[PDB]
Amino acid sequence: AKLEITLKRSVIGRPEDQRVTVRTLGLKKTNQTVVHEDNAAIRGMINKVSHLVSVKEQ
Amino acid sequence: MITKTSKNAARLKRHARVRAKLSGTAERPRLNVFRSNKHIYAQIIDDVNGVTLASASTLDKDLNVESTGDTSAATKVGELVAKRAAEKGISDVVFDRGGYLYHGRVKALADAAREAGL
Amino acid sequence: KNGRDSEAKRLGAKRADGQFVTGGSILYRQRGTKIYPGENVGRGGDDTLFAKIDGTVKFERFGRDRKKVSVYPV
RNA sequence: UGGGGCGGUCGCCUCCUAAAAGGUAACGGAGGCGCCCAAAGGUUCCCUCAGAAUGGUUGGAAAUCAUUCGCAGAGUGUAAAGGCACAAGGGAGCUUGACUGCGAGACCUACAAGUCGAGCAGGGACGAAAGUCGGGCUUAGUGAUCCGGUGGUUCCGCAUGGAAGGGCCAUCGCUCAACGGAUAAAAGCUACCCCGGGGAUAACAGGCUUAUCUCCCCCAAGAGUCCACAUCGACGGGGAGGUU
RNA sequence: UGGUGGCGAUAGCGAAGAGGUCACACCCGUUCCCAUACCGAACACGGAAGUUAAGCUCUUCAGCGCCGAUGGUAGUCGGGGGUUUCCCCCUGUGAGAGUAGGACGCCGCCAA
Repeated sequence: AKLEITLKRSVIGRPEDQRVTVRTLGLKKTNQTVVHEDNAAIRGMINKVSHLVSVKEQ
Repeated sequence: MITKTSKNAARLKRHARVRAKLSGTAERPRLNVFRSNKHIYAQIIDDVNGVTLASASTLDKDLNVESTGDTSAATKVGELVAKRAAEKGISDVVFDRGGYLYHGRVKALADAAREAGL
Repeated sequence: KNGRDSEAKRLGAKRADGQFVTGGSILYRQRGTKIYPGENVGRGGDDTLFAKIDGTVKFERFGRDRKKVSVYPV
């Protein structure tokens, strides 16, 4: 069940852990988009950084 | 009221003290005796699981004696338990004072069990 | 006054957890005996903990409340 | 303690600050140690309280036997204790605080420099099977290098044989206490002094703070024959303003 | 019915009632043996006079004690909002405490 994750806010001014999580998710520029397969690990990652991310289930 | 204190309680505390360092848990088991007014017991304890591989008391028939304990019957049952713990006796065993000074029946059955490997 | 009049620290606590150790590996550093040697390890002169065997470290309860042997390689 | 002087202070242990791993500063709070002695410390056995707590010649009225009860007061302390209840708290044997070494590991991450408790193996020991001989939870200090002494030397010794001299292994001796220890060395006086740099002491000059300091309310005991509030004002409260 | 064990008292600690028959022991002692530190009190040693009268097995009892929820709550995690001394809002978490209760144990081995 692929789902799309979009970076909606810049990372400038954020603590290091949130930046590392966002970078590990694959996002590198604002307004980027990427697809991943839905499981508990991805949901936890989204939960950590959710104010900088918009999730949509295609 | 002077009251009265149990005899067995001191025996249990003494047994605990002697059992702290004692193991007789693996292979070579522990042999404990139970001196009593009737007679004295003798049995094997192998820990980790807990079974009596071999045992021989005095009130188990197969020849007896008037005293059935005390001093001379201590040896008279000592050699008997020794052969019992020989035909089925494997390796050696560690003697448990049990809570009674060696001097006496303990020392007696011991030397008999010394022949039975200790 | 009290000025400084203090001492140096002794970095004393735990040093291994849930992992595989070797022979002798130090496991804890205590001043009294909050931890007792439950399985095949020893205690040094100044209340240290041993291994005596290369195995896997456990931390269990002493069975008696308010006490934790909490040592069991392999 | 500097506008400026007017002082303690350095090395080591234990506790708070320290934010439930570990580490964490300030002239931030509290206490100490430069040792021991000696009872020691091995071992095998034996234990049981302790503050109170039944009765009590006479002290201890009660070393007094007997009631009753917590693993309890005690555990060289030097030092609080901080952790430790056999936390090894109370009595009985010939050893004592040996000689070779050493696997790891913890620190350090500075390899540093120094530390720390290590199983295990070999020679020979006490007490008893098992310990332990590698003293008694963590301060004494192992302050190095460097000097001198005291012993051993399978070592070298200027052509040869010696010797004088040195090496190597154990050892005993500095408040080197500003304790990682300039060289055995060391008061001042100089608005008579001189050179190089520094942003400040100058003196808010301006800057911050408003402790203060000024000024004003809120409350009202009372006073005032009388009567709170004609004139006041205890008592508290809460503010302004920029002079000091 | 002893010996020998295991788990946090839900084991405890009591209270009551039963038996003592075994047993376990009291208990007669003290020949011998250990004594005793000092002192048949233990300590051994000797049997068994009398035993259960204890003790040994029960049987109950939460009287104590023990164990212990749900449920909130304090606190806190990440995002916010304001008079930003402090407060609020959302997101998770979640104590102590009390309490409903449970609970008078079980589990062995070798005897018998």
